[PDB]
Amino acid sequence: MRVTMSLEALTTEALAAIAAAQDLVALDQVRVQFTGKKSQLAEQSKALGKMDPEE
Repeated sequence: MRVTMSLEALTTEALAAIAAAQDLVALDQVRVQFTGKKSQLAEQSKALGKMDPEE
């Protein structure tokens, strides 16, 4: 998934994907598509630092 337009809904989806990962290799798979590797946190961090002096 990727289309979750809510920060709180992103966390509970991330925490549920972490608790479901039953392998160490699958744990990095949860982390890759949820952190910096063009995930939803990376796109939100790039948009928040594009046109937001006070925002």
